[PDB]
Amino acid sequence: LAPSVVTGVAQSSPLTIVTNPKEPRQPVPASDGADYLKTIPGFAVIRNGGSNGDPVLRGMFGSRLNILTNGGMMLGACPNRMDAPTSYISPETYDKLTVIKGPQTVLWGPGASAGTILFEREPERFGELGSRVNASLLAGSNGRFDKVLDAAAGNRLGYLRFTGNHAQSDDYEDGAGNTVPSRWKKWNGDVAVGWTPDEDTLIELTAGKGDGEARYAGRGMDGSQFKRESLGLRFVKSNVSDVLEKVEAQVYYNYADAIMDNFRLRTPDPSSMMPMPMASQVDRRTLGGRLAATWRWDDFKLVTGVDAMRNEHRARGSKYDMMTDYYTDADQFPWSKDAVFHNYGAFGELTWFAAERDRLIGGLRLDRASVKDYRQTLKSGHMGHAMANPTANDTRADTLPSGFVRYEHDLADSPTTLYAGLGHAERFPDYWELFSPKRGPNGSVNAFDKIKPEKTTQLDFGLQYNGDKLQAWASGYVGVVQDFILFSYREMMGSSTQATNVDARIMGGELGASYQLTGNWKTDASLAYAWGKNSSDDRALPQIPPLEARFGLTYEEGDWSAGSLWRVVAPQNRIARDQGNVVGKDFDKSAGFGVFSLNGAYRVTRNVKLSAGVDNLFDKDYTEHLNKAGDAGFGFSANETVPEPGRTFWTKVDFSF
Ligand SMILES: [Cu+2]
Repeated sequence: LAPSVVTGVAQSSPLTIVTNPKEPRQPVPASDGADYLKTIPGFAVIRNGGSNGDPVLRGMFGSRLNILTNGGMMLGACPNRMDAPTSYISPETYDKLTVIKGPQTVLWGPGASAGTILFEREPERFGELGSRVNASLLAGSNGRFDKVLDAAAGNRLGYLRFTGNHAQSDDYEDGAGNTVPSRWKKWNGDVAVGWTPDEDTLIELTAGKGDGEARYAGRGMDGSQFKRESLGLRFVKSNVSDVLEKVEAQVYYNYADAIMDNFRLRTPDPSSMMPMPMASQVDRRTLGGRLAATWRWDDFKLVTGVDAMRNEHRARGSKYDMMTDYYTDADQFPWSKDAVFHNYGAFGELTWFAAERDRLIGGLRLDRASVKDYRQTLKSGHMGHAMANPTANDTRADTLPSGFVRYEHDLADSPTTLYAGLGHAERFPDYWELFSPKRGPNGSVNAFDKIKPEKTTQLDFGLQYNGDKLQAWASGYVGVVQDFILFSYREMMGSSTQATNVDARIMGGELGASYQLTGNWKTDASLAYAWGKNSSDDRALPQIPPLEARFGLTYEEGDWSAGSLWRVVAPQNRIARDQGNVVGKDFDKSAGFGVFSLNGAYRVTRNVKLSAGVDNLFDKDYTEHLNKAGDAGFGFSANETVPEPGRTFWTKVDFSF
């Protein structure tokens, strides 16, 4: 019951991880959902700068992970992804983080070929009048301050709750003492009044605001705003009937409003392109909903339901007077909408509790996806001159069925669990894969017209051991991807992208173990590996993270613990130069490295606990393979992968009344 700083999370269920995001973590994470995922084998991150990095599971990027917030989808607005759905997540304000790896549920949304990611606040629960409160201040290296506060009130009949937070940091320094252009600033706020007449009933109303900024070393333009709004409603009922157990119906509305410029967080680099002040305001509106009933009756259980979603994108950008010098910011011009996405689907997950020692799970879902191209001109003539968009007001759709079957079995003698499982998944294309690139497949009108859905057929096997003193888990995967969406780069003349559809093989795994040595000594270990190949070009896939290992040693006695952790990462030699995705590209083979860190935590009293840690003790100078290239407007020669941070100190008090 001693405290602890989190250095890793073992696999709880098969293919499932469940962590508490309110616990302190060793490589101390930004106010950002991608960072609270680094602590789970299988997860790399594209560094942009301070925060707001693009998550990556088993080498797969972007929408292939289905990243949810209270069951609802929080989508970004920028066409280059400086606001991935993680950028609007501050995980501290959430109670639970589940991750389902591989395409092994149909319950939570469409076309999660790579994996599923859940951020949940669990409903408040009282009994008599009451009031909880938790708070955490956090301070460390480089002007880093994080406040966070969660607070309830209510009784048997209802409740009210306010989570919020505020975080920020200044430009950090790398291992060679450079100042990396990468501050940030963030705040969130969320009310949640909930009504609970019988103990078999619940409604919940959720309003939220949020905003933030982020300097980006990797790009020629900074986030000076990622405003958010969010309203939503959740309805659930317990035991309608001897068979019908739950009825879950809910709605969400998530609006993302994101200004992005080159003058409010930096001076415009006159040297090359964009020597002009330029803003670009963009927004993204999301409405969607979900309805599911559950039926436990026999050695059997079944979740069937439908859901649907619609989202809308609009953009508008400054113009500069090249000759009189009268900048006119982008808000004085009309919101110019450009894309609309629709989805409707119906799903089912049937579970068979054969024996104690055998389970069977099989899920199916059918989806109907649609998108309309609302852009009338396209900025892509000569010097980007206005051209007639040959897909103006067009609209395509598709009905895309996914499914899976998983077989878990518990060995007779020892606490071991084996599991194999097959799954097939189809994903309609992204905003950024349809609209962002400047060229579609090789002989086409644009990308919207020709890019094809992505079909992934993946095999997921693995095992679990829950010993008295030894815990160990293994998850592996081998699978193939049809019409994998892929980006290609080439040198007003910046760099131009071509999205194509290629055929690709993939395979990898993760594995981990922890051993309880003495009652005070604990050692833990975790390994993570990914492999991917472009089958239709006899070449490796781009942007795959190289082999990675982490070794943990901790000591604890009743009231406190301390620990140290070892991260060693192999070099990536399989690259795909000038091929990547909408945020980034493979260019150069990466260098292995290792980085050591130290943590400790100390429980003062029932209500207050204390931890602190040191990050990258020996101040290693290193950069990670996935990280972007640096602007060269901050001093970045050629394709300089944006460096990691150096040695770093942080401390954090966790209050809990
Ligand atoms: Cu942007």
